[PDB]
Amino acid sequence: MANMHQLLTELVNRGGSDLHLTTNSPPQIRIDGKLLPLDMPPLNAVDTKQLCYSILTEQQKHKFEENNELDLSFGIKGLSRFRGNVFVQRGAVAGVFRVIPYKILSFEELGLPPVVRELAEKPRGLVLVTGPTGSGKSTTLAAIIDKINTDRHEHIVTVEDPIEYLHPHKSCVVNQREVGADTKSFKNALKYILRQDPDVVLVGELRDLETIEAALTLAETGHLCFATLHTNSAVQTINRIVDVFPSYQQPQVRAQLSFVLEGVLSQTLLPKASGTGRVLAIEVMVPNPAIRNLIREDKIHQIYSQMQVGQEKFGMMTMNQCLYGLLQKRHITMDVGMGRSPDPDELKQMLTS
Amino acid sequence: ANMHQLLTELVNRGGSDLHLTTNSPPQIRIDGKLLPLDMPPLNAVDTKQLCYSILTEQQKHKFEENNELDLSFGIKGLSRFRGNVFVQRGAVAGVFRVIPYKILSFEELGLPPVVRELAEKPRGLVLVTGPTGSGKSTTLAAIIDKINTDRHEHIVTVEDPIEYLHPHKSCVVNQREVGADTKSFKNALKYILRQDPDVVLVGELRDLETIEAALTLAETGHLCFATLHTNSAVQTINRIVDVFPSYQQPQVRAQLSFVLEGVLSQTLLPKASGTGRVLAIEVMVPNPAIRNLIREDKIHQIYSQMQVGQEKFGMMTMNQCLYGLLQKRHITMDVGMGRSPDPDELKQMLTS
Amino acid sequence: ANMHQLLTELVNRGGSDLHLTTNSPPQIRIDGKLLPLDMPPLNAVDTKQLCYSILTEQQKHKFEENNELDLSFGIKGLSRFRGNVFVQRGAVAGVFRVIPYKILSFEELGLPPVVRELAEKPRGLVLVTGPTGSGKSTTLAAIIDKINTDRHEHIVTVEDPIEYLHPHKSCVVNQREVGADTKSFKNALKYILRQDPDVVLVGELRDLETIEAALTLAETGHLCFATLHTNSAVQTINRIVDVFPSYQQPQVRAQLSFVLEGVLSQTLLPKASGTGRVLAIEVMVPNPAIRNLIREDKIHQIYSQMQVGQEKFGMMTMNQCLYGLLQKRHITMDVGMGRSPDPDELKQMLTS
Amino acid sequence: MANMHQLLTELVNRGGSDLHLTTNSPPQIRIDGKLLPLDMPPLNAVDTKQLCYSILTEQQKHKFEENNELDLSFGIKGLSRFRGNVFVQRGAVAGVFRVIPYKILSFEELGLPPVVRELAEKPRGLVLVTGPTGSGKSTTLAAIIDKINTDRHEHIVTVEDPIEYLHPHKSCVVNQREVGADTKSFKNALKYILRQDPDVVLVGELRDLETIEAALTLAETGHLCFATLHTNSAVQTINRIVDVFPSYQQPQVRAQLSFVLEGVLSQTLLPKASGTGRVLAIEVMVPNPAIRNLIREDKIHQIYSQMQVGQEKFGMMTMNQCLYGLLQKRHITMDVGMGRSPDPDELKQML
Amino acid sequence: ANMHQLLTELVNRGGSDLHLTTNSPPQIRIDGKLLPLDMPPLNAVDTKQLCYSILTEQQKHKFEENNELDLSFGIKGLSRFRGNVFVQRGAVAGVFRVIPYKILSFEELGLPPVVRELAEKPRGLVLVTGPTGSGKSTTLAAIIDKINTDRHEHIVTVEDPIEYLHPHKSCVVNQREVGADTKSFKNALKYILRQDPDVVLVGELRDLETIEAALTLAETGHLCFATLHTNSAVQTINRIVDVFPSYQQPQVRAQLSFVLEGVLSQTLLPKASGTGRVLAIEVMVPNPAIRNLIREDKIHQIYSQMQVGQEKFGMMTMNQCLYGLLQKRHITMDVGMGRSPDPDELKQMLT
Ligand SMILES: Nc1ncnc2c1ncn2[C@@H]1O[C@H](COP(=O)(O)OP(=O)(O)NP(=O)(O)O)[C@@H](O)[C@H]1O
Ligand SMILES: Nc1ncnc2c1ncn2[C@@H]1O[C@H](COP(=O)(O)OP(=O)(O)NP(=O)(O)O)[C@@H](O)[C@H]1O
Ligand SMILES: Nc1ncnc2c1ncn2[C@@H]1O[C@H](COP(=O)(O)OP(=O)(O)NP(=O)(O)O)[C@@H](O)[C@H]1O
Ligand SMILES: Nc1ncnc2c1ncn2[C@@H]1O[C@H](COP(=O)(O)OP(=O)(O)O)[C@@H](O)[C@H]1O
Ligand SMILES: Nc1ncnc2c1ncn2[C@@H]1O[C@H](COP(=O)(O)OP(=O)(O)O)[C@@H](O)[C@H]1O
Ligand SMILES: [Mg+2]
Ligand SMILES: [Mg+2]
Ligand SMILES: [Mg+2]
Repeated sequence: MANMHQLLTELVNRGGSDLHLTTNSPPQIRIDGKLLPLDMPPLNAVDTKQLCYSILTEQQKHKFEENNELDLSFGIKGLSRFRGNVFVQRGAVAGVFRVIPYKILSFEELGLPPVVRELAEKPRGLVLVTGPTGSGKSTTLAAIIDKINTDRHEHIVTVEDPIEYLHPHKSCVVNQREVGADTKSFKNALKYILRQDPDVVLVGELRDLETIEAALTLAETGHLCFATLHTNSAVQTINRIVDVFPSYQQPQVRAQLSFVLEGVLSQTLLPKASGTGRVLAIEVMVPNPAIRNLIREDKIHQIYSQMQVGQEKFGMMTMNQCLYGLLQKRHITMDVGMGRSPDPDELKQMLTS
Repeated sequence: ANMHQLLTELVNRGGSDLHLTTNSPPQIRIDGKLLPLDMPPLNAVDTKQLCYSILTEQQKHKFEENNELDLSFGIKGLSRFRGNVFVQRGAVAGVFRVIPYKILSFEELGLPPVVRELAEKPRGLVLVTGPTGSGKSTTLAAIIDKINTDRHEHIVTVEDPIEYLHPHKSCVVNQREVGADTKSFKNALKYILRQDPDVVLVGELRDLETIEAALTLAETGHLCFATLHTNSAVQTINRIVDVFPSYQQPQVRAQLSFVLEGVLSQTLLPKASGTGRVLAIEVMVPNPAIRNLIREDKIHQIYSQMQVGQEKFGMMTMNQCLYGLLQKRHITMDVGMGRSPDPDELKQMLTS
Repeated sequence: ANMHQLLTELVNRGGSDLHLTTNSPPQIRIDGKLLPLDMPPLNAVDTKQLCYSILTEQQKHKFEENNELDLSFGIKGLSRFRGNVFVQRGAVAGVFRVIPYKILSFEELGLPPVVRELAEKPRGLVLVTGPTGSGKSTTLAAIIDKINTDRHEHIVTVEDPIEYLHPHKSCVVNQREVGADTKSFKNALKYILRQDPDVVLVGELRDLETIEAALTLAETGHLCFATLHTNSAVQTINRIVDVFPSYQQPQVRAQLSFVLEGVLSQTLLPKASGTGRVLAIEVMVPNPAIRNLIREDKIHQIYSQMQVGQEKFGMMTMNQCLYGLLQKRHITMDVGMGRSPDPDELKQMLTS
Repeated sequence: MANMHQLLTELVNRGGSDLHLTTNSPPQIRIDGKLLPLDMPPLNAVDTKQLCYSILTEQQKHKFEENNELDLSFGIKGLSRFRGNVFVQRGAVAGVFRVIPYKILSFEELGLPPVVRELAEKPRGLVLVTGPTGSGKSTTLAAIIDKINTDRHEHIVTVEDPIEYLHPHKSCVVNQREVGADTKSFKNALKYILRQDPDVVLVGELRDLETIEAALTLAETGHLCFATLHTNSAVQTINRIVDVFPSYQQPQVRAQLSFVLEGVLSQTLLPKASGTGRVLAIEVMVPNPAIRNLIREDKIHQIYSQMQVGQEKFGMMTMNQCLYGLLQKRHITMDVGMGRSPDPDELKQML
Repeated sequence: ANMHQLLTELVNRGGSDLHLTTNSPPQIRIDGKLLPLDMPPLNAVDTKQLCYSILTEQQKHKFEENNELDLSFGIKGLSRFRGNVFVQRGAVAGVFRVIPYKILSFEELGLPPVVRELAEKPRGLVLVTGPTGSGKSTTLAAIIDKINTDRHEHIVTVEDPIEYLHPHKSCVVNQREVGADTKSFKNALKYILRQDPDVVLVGELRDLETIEAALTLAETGHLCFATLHTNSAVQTINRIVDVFPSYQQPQVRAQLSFVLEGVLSQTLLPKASGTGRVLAIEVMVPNPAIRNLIREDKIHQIYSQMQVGQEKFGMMTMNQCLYGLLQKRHITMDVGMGRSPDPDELKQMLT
């Protein structure tokens, strides 16, 4: 099965995020979100079965044959880490493999503004990095955590399902817990995380009420907490967070957020104007006293207006302001910027200004 | 095989359904009316062997476990079929429906242009609802054929059973049949997020767990397709919200207000010509006002927004659709009035 | 075997039910009233051996597991039977109901011509209601036999248990028994729409889910038959609407106003001769006015429309039927007045 | 083993309802509701244990020793039936035994008015006999069922927990199912009762919503259904029945009750002025069209006013009218009549 | 044989509580303050053997199962005691209270006459509430002693553990201790209705099941006593209703409106004399208006009815009781104002 080795090598070499193997199609690779077939014959059921089975242990093979489903992770030394999923479709084996890179890119390499660098220096509070799946959230978080590891002498604990970016010890002590192996669940890790003397905590996705309450507790007890959401803007993120709670407990949730919130980042990856790379578009909200009052008063919407005027002082930036800058530097096309702008008339006005 | 010849005769005679049951010969529905084939009447041995001849072992044990079975299967070079096997008077019986190999286009199916714009949506939840056999699977197959044609993305479907097949075009299309490819809807949804999908078809919203999985998919940056047996957009939204406990409904309403991108409610009416059947469809496309009504739990008043969203968003109430079908003489006046949820409004449209 | 002779005596004497229990001789219900047979009283050994003699081993173990058992069985050349076996005072007891092989005609049953016109309806909901043993299943079997004779369509029945048998005539007739052919009414209704039916018998309207299934069937182009234990058309309509939550009653009323094609409410009265029984039936056939009253929630006033739909539509109130039965001397004056829902109206009709 | 026989014989002979055996007290017998100690020495733990164990099987003995609780029923031939409960208190055995008589008294012997006799002739519907525990409800129901058994050629089925009064076949076929032995539960008996070709059904206590739905279904499908409640008046009974259902389903419950209700009896037993007998006080509501309308319109309370004026036409009688009659005949004392009257001002006005 | 001497010394010096724990000698609370006995400090062997010396084997295994145990026990010829055994720093510890053989009377306890009229009620639910050690069991024991004295009825109590003992007077009194006589509150309530009771004490309303059982008992013609840790009648009613799911609260409110006969809310205050304690008690006796407020879910406004029901029904808010105790110089001004739930109302009444 030296074909799996060559297929995964091409996946790495061409900068693909995911490799897809299924019957009646050639192997296909996702690059910056878009699928490309490899110049190979289409696979049959024999091909897909032999190829997917070639990277499994006997226990994992029997587990797949017992369930027609299998999640796993594996490494190719000197090449990359991978997340694998094996399943069955149309009576035949299919497989998907996701890249977990060895190298974390820097802030400047990722296109992140200096305000993110100042956020990596925050001593305590809740910082949220949000966006849709595969919008660069884990990569940005890994860059911030790598900066903390480099600059501070503190204890960083991450809880991940699964562990993606690895952070070997630099000046910090870094402990990384994988759900389903190192710890039973997010709930159990968060149940014991406060007794483990942390300073900085990564909690992963805000998957349930319990994890949300844990993040509010972390931000209230003197820690810097990182979490993700799949929301697309700062205002949408705050409303989503508040509205998951029963109406009687939303006052407390709003007060907690008004006290502890230190930053909201909402990312999305857009195709570059060149047609091959992708560029990060990011909305940055850094709370000032006015925004904290709007949070306490339940006037969430008006926060967007504060972001429109917080450019010079705090490095704040609405999504439309970022799309404007990406458009003037010719990094994205006009169609992509307009097609994704949350308010096209504002972007038009900025383009006329 | 005998089954091969029976299904070949079904195809050759332009029949819509083949019926196999004891003490009758095989019968075929032609133009709505049953006709017996010139064959001896079947006994229980005949019906059981014939129906079992097109089942897998897993499907056989499922039928023997439940005395019910829905399934689909193909005869290469001939056609696909949807089968239902059941038990009556202590003996096996079966019904078999034709599923053509060639999928019709949006314009051939009578679907308005807003459905074509829905096939281009990048993320969100799109619901196609209506009673059983109201064209829901056919509309979704047309939409999925459009995504497959136009996008370079990963489409995964979970079906019980797989009906329309979507061979790879520009997309990678994976189709999982419950009871063979995957253990259940729950298991497929348990692993679907780890499979790098972009567009997902989840089938019928059969339980609370599946609804929560679909909300998670639609919230995490994917375009999710699902079906319900509701008859209108408002009825669909109320049905979706009301299945949850009262304390968790606020979040469900917030999720729907955020992720909803379209609601289609279909029904099939006999055409005025006598040969076709025509799709009547209610289309709701959420605007900021509708999303607010959803958050405020003012669901009913959404129908009023649909009454005025014709020019701006391509929206259309069921009565507006029956009216358009009536002015073009596609349906009779009796069918349009007999099916209109508000006959006085349609009357007013005729006075206008 | 003794049981063969007991059931033969039950058939020969025109009894409806045979009762077997300890410390009493076998007893037969004739025209509603019990009669002991000229035999010694049974003991626990007698009742247990007799009831067990007509059970399979699986059924015996089920009875011993639950102290309850429903079943149906046939005696070739004699009759079908519905059996119930239970336990009382620590001993076995059993009841057995006659299911005749021959279905009587409309004219033999005393059913008016409007019922014959109802057997020709292409789609909709037709309800046959009344108390237990009021002739509902027999009327439904006559209607279904008429459809089987006249149409080339697919009839599916769901029964607990199967009572009247309908061998294929011009139709394909499939009959599913709950607890053997299908797990439940809910499961049969879950798959019945995927079985290409034209006419459906669903049995008793036992819960809301079955009601929604019947409304869906009647709205999707099918003719649906069901029973209720209500005693009048108005009482039936109110009962159907009032089982739903207040917020969904508007929809239920609109559905009923669209799909309802007939309501029959039966009761069996002793004949004046003392030997036969005569059917008294209230017939409601919806006209546009009644459909409007249904949509406007003015249900009671429907009785007034039935009072005047005699000449035009063949409609008939229960009191009008008792009046006709009284003038033809089919029933006594005491029975007609004693059963009339409004004795002053019947008096006025008698003075007219 | 020969002490229990004498104690139960004494229980029967003195007309007591229950015998109580517990440590540091002599045996005590409930007569007309009040406990009387027998002229015997007080029992110790050895006495109570041996005496209670004397009427148990080995299976029942080990079941009691496994759980410190035991319910059972048993018969003494030629004497009576009994319901027994054995339990443990203060580390010692205790026991209670309730009488189940072989003989059913007549309507006239029980003090029941003729309207009850006309209720035993009702061909269909729901008839409710209510009152507190031990207020004569099972005895009245047994008398009515014995009347149906005597007069009709129909099928009577009873579901009981446990079976109390026994109805041997007369002109009817009578089947009696005991919960826990003959049938698994009220739910199972009602799951199969409609397939057992009944005409008259006794369902016992209205334990839950499911049993209520079963009784309404039985009443609306052409059967005469008997049930009990522990309410104290017709109005209170109707309100309790309606109020147990969710608000959205109460319209249907009120419509069903308005259609099927044929009678409500609310009983209580009062000490006779003589000091030795007890007398039945009974409230009788028989629905007329006006009352059925009040039921449909949710105007339940005003039904009491109809009962005040339905005396001559239907044999109706409020509780206060019954107490007034009992007081005029000096069957009860003034203190008992006033102390149990639901409206003392009305009774004062009538007097 | 050391425990006997330690409890004897506890009794002789008039101490209220005995405390035994490791690394300290035995300590006795005298006039509220701890005094160590002139004995060597206990080790873990000492404390475990001493505490285990007054436990049954069942109670020992329950303690080893839970590291907690509440119980009561007697020393013949001496006294009863309430014990709590627990674990601290890996070692056994124990606390022991005196339970006197003589039950005080209503007048000796400071209970108003309405409580005496409550001891005569024929049926219903009577609640005596307040925090732990507010006199609830003592008040209940006084009421039960009054019923035992005055009635010829059957009293059954279920207790965890049994506190006051009620020897038979004119009633038959059976007392079941959870964990010895009966498996659980649930099992006792499973069989209590088959034991022919008239008056029942059910202990703490520990869960929803016990609440439903108490409501069934109260509606089936029995007088039911129970406790809660609420501090007022309004708070008690709201606490009882709000435990149930929203859909069942209508039925619970209807049941309470029908069966409730009294709500008693107690607390013990230091006497102005410095040596006695005085009972402060809020008394709610339902009238038709209060029952309507219960049915209509207007619970709060019930307090206003208590404010005006003093002359007619013997009703009394907590503030009115504190006002009376202050006028009689039974309590100090600081104690009354400090414990009053509404100091502004008490100030207006006083001044
Ligand atoms: N600023 C960026 N510029 C270019 N590529 C990026 C950037 N950030 C992330 N990526 C790349 O694009 C892919 C995004 O993957 P990832 O960062 O893990 O998204 P994600 O939000 O964590 N998805 P998920 O955890 O499943 O919800 C990765 O393969 C990165 O290599
Ligand atoms: N019009 C009629 N005239 C005379 N006899 C009839 C008539 N209709 C039915 N019967 C007879 O009277 C009996 C009625 O039984 P059936 O028709 O099954 O009532 P049912 O409503 O179906 N009872 P159930 O299913 O238990 O609710 C049958 O034995 C028939 O033979
Ligand atoms: N009208 C009556 N007059 C005098 N005594 C009566 C009368 N009715 C019943 N009794 C007697 O008083 C006792 C009442 O017992 P019973 O009739 O079983 O009450 P109950 O309502 O059925 N109790 P329960 O089943 O536990 O809720 C019986 O022992 C009867 O003998
Ligand atoms: N717009 C349409 N116009 C005419 N016929 C249609 C249309 N859509 C579907 N059909 C056909 O009517 C039947 C509906 O079947 P189907 O779409 O599978 O219903 P279901 O919603 O239960 O999946 C099929 O035969 C289908 O080919
Ligand atoms: N009215 C009262 N007046 C004075 N002392 C009382 C009064 N009631 C109880 N006590 C005493 O205070 C303590 C209360 O104990 P107890 O009644 O058992 O509290 P609980 O409510 O937790 O069961 C006991 O020592 C008791 O003797
Ligand atoms: Mg990630
Ligand atoms: Mg029938
Ligand atoms: Mg009874």
